[PDB]
Amino acid sequence: IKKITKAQELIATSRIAKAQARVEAARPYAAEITNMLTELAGASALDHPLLVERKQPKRAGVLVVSSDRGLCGAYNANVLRRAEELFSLLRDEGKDPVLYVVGRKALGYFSFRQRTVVESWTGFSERPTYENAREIADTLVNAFMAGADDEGDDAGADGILGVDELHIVFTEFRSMLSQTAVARRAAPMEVEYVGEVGPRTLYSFEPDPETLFDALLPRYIATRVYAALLEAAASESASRRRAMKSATDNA
Amino acid sequence: DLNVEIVAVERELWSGPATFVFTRTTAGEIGILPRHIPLVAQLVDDAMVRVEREGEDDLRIAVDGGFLSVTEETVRILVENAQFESEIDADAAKEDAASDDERTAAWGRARLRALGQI
Amino acid sequence: ENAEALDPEDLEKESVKVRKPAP
Amino acid sequence: DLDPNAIITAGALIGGGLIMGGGAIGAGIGDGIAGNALISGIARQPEAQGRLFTPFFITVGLVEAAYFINLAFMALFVFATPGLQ
Amino acid sequence: LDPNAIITAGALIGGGLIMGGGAIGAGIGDGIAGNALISGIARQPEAQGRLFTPFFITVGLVEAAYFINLAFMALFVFATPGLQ
Amino acid sequence: DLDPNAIITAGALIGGGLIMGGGAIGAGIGDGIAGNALISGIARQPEAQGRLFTPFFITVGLVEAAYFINLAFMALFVFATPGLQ
Amino acid sequence: DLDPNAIITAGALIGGGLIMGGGAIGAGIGDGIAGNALISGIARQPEAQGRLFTPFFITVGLVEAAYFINLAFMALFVFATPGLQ
Amino acid sequence: DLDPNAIITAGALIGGGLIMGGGAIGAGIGDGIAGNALISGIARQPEAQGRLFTPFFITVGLVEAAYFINLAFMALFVFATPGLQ
Amino acid sequence: DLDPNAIITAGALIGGGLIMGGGAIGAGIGDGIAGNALISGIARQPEAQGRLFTPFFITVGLVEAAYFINLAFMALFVFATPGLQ
Amino acid sequence: DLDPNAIITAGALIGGGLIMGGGAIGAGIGDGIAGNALISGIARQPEAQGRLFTPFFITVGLVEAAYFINLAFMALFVFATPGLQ
Amino acid sequence: DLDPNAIITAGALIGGGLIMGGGAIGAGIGDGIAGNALISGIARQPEAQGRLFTPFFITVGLVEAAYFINLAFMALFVFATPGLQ
Amino acid sequence: DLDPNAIITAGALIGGGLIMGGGAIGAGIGDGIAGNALISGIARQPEAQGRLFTPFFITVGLVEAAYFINLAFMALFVFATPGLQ
Repeated sequence: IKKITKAQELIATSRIAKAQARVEAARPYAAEITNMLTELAGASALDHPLLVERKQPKRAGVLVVSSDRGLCGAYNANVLRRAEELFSLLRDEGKDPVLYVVGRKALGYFSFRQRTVVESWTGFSERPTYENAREIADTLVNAFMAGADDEGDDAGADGILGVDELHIVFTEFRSMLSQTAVARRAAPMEVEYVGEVGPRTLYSFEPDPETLFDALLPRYIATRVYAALLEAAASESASRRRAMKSATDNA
Repeated sequence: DLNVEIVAVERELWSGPATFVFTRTTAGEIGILPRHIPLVAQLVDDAMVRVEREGEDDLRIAVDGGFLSVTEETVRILVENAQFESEIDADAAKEDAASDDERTAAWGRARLRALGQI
Repeated sequence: ENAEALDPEDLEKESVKVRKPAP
Repeated sequence: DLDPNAIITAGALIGGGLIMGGGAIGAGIGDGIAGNALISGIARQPEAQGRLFTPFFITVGLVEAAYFINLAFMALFVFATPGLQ
Repeated sequence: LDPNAIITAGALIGGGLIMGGGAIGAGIGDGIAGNALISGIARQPEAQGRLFTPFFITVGLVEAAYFINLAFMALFVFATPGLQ
Repeated sequence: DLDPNAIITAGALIGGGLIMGGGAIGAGIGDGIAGNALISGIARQPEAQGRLFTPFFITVGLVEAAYFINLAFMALFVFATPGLQ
Repeated sequence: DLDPNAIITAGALIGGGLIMGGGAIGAGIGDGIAGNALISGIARQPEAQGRLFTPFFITVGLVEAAYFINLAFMALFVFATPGLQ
Repeated sequence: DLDPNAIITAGALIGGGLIMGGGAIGAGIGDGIAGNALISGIARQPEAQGRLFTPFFITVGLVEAAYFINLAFMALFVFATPGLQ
Repeated sequence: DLDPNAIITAGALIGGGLIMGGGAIGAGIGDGIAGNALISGIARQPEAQGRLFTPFFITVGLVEAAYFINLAFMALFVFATPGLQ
Repeated sequence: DLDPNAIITAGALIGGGLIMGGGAIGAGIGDGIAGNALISGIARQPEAQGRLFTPFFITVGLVEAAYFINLAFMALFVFATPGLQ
Repeated sequence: DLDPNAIITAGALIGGGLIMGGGAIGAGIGDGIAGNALISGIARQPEAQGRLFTPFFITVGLVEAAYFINLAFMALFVFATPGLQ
Repeated sequence: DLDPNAIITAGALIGGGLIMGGGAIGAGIGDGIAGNALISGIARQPEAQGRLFTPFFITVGLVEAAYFINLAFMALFVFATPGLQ
């Protein structure tokens, strides 16, 4: 037991190194796509359905990112407590949570709570790839779009009952010592008008800014979901390292 | 000379000087020389990027989910995925091309275009 | 379980920066 | 006194000159515009050329038709002048 | 000077003007409409089927004017008004 | 002995020819331009088609009017020539 | 020994024909261009329907103006011919 | 013997017709192009509705200028014909 | 007994009318095109207005120049007729 | 008693001048438009140059034809005048 | 009887008027188009101005030449008239 | 009874004026369009400037040629008039 926990601690240290490397590798593309999105938003009309809040919100998708392995000490517990807080806030605002899950631990938790999970993805929590994030973001965005024509409890012309909001509840890797579960509204996105300062030479948009913005917003959402998954993987590795250190101390 | 940077979602793939950059945006085929005007475009689904350098064979990259950003100093291709010509496998590209899934067929066509089989 | 509601301030919202004057 | 045929022939020649001048203006400019479309399309889409020549030679057809129709009537003006005495 | 000769020369010049203007309009309008059609087909290979409807509408107008001129050009030369 | 009516009629025929030349040029080119806009718009997105015929038929209405008014006046020139004596 | 009024009327008819031909060309082509702008704008931005009419009506408002002004002067040329005698 | 004043007045009338034809063509087409620019700008950038009327009124201001200048000279050609006997 | 000066004056008046017609067409259309560019530039980049007037004034400066040059010669055609007998 | 051949030759010369003027306008503007397409295509993608000459020249052909065809008839107007007595 | 030189001078004046009208149309429209290109380029890129004046001056140089040659030849038509006896 | 050579020369001068007017219009507008393409291409793709001169000079070559051909046939008309007696 003691030897196993010590070995797991060292392996978790190596995994933390790998996860931090992955986050750093992902950073440049995120920065560049954010810059392009800012340019297109400055050039295009800010009226995308992903960018406009639905009136009378009545459903909110929530993606809870958890781990597959339970050797992490309180990582899943903190994530699920934050998810419960977000559910309470959504109910207070009058919205029904529509639950999506990443990882088996949250699946078991919500199965015990007997809360229906619309869709779940498992098996990649430790080393998530961009394809998993793209699939998750595509499902979430499709659900968000399906909610445009929904009223009350009727799916409308879609035939699919969507959601009016998208939130992500994952563990943010603040540092090696601190990893805090956070809730982030992935959609609808708000517009933060920063002071203009760049404007001396115009960008050329092919074919036109509106279609470029239309195509790039879903990609931005997928990129942010991928970043959240990477942060969750790093946080899970850190918390597993801490849990194994504590177990070795106990043993 | 212009600085090309092919950057994938997961990692930065390639970076370096180049004399010419050819690709296929949604508007149409585009060629970029050093002092091209600032530009933002979306690459076609089966886009291929050719990077002609100085004293070296031009790179041929199959690109999946591409965007192009030309700036006064740098030309950047943001790709969901990309494969250099050497890394591509001809038989798999042929098989994937013209499959039921549109994205798989586009990826196969991009790999074939990079190989030169077009 | 009647869990405490998350503070709306604590919730972080994704935003799209625009280098434009405020409307 | 002037021969009526002379005045009629001068009028016919001027009329046919107008026929052909207008026809040439229209043909040249319309063909240039259609060719501009074709050249731009081929530049942006090299593999589209084969199909692009279908709507092109349709347009050119129309653009040509008028011209040659005018030409025909020009031949009617000068070679077999209507109303010639 | 026979008045009929003067009237016929004037009619021929007028018909020349009519048909020259008609040809200019027809050629340039057909060229512009065909430019639109060719560019649309180039961008959208499948749109051809849906594009030939407005195209032939546009032509249907442009060409019509030309032939309307053809209706009157003949009137000028073959049945000259006020020929006396 | 030149007839005043002959000179006036030749002038009227030339004037009506000018009127129709100008009207046909304007109508043809305006229709071509409006139709180019319509075709490009419909190519951009089919659903706009139904609505796009509203402005288009306005433009044609403005253009065709300029044509047909001219036509009317050309009749006045050729059939009931003002100042014919 | 021609009748001066005959020559004056022929010149006036030719001048009025030129006036109306130029007016028709300008009106048709300007209306076509303005309608192209309007049609494209409505195609891309359907919500622009109400917004685009006011500039359009200004544009056409100028274009037609010239046309009609020309038309007015054509009448002066044809009916109340200056210098008639 | 033709009356010399008749010939001069006919020439002046044709000259005025040419002046008006050219002025109308230029004014109509220039106004159409400027209004096309204005409509397109108001379409892409609705916020510019009031900001594009300064350049626009400049463009039109130039265009109309020529037209009206032509008109003035045409008024000289027909009402006070230079070179009259 | 045709007056040589009368025929020369009619020819001069027609030529001056042609000069004005061409000058007005060129000035109007060129100014319209330059103003289209200026309006599009201002709409696309609000804060460029100032700089955009440096090239615009050049373009107009060229276009108008031709117009006014024509004007001069038209005066030379109508007020001091070359070759007048 | 004016020579009939003199009037016929003058009319033929005017008609040929109209033919060549219209042909020159059409050819110049159409070639300008085609070359504009070629230059824009090369600017967008320089290496496309080689493949853009085939359509370009085709277009040029379809344009030049009109002009040159007109030229031929102009010769037939002024060298072997139809209807000459 | 009448002086032939008067007829030749009237024809020369009409021809010079045509020459200058065509030259002015070409100059104005071509300069407007080139200036439109220049203004759009500067609007997109302020620093581009420095270099955009190089091709622009070439384009203008090619257009102005076409204009000025006409002027020169017009001076030949009206001042030293060929065919004048 | 005017001299036939006088009428022939007047017609030749009018035809040459028409030829030069058409040639000037075509050359000016075609050169302007090609230069607009060149300026826009140099603005967009400054490093390709040299490569853009090869097509441009071709386009100009195809335009100016026609113009000078017109020139060649105008001089003829006014210096060796076909059919002159």
